[PDB]
Amino acid sequence: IGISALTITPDRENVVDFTTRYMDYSVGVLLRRAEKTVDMFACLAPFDL
Amino acid sequence: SLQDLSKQTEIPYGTVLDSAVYEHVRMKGLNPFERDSMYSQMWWMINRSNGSENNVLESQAGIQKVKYGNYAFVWDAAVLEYVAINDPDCSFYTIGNTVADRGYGIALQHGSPYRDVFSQRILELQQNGDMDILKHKWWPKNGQCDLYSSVDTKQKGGALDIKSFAGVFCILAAGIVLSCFIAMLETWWNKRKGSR
Amino acid sequence: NGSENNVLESQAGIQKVKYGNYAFVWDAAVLEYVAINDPDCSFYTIGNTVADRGYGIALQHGSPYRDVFSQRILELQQNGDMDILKHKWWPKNGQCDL
Amino acid sequence: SLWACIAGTVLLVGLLVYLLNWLNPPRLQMGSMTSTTLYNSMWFVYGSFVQQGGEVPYTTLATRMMMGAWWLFALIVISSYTANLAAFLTITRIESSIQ
Amino acid sequence: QQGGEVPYTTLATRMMMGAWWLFALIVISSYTANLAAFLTITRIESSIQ
Repeated sequence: IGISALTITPDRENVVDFTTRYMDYSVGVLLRRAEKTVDMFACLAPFDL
Repeated sequence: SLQDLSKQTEIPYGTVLDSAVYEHVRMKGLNPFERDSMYSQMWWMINRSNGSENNVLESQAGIQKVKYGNYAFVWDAAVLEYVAINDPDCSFYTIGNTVADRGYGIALQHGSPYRDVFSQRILELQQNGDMDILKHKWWPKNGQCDLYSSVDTKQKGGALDIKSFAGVFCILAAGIVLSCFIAMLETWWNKRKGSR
Repeated sequence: NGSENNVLESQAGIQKVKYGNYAFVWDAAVLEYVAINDPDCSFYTIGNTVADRGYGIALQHGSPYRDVFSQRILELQQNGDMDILKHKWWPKNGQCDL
Repeated sequence: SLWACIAGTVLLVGLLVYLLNWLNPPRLQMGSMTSTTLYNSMWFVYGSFVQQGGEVPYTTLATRMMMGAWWLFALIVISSYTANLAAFLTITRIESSIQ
Repeated sequence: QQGGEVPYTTLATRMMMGAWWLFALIVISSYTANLAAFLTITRIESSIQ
């Protein structure tokens, strides 16, 4: 038996006989959240402190 | 979305060299008979300087280059989510496409006898829904922070409001305070000046 | 003669960047060290995924001890113990968003 | 709500000025149009805020400073109003790209 | 914005003057704001490439 994040691909189905899949494979992207833009002194910020 | 990632070019993105995802993008981008052209753009993000420019060598690198830097990383979504949930700052968030047909499955030797029994039982465990209870063990339903909201903007009409403006009201309140205290201290010292 | 826009030393290049209309090319590790240990964050630096090279110990050819230090370096790397001595000079939460 | 806060501010400021000038009146001519008549005091505290009203005669240091601060508050308010209007006008262009 | 001591004591006059003053101060703000936007539209977004 062999088991991991193993993905069914046709070129491998030529030498090993995968079972029915137990979950779908999905491509994703990682990002960093936008922090926060508002502060109490934004009306004074046009001049340096 | 990945479309909205692929349209812009002001944040660069890439993937680990010779990975399955790398060769899958290379395959998609070169095929002119492809229906969705997006990959043929993304490849020109990934191929830059013959593929030396935006690609990291090892899978730990990209996570840090993202967190400490101006980059994005393309990998297995079910892994990226498992990092994103467990970043202690909840500073990550992650997005991904509804790919299908390809999927995870147990391998077997050629002509092994087990194949039918397992293929039956995996289906029966999916129809029970047990494969969800045995899955919410690992990607839990919700944490302290939402999985995907990049910012809870609340601003939509662009107006100013009391909470954002009141820093100016503090200036007037300070003026009222100081001027009143000046009046009070003058009126008290009028007990002691000897002239008024 | 390869000499006019080139510079006598790495310090000469760094200073010609900070105090002049110039840019300087050097080991990206050193240039990020300069860029973060420059307290102004006045520099920034950029580079490439150069490959097939790395900083290493060299020994007498045929040394009987090469394998011991190679083993201990592989221990220090695969444990991550090297990461402490790297962070000692390149901390990840650096001052400057280069 | 912010329009309401702005509108309500002036009546407080004018009341405070009226009371302070009543309690410490100037050593000047009584009962003139510059004196502590309430409606004139409010009219001054309004007309100064819109820039229009011209100079305000009150001499006593506390209310003098108070009006100097009311002025320096107002000058920010106009700038904020103009700035955010210009922002709204520069923004409002894009949604026809819904496709 | 040339001010002056507008002489009137009556409520109706002062009300009318307040209305006119506020009208003027909104108008000048609108003019300046739209002129700002009109100039800010200056971009090479016009290029066809």
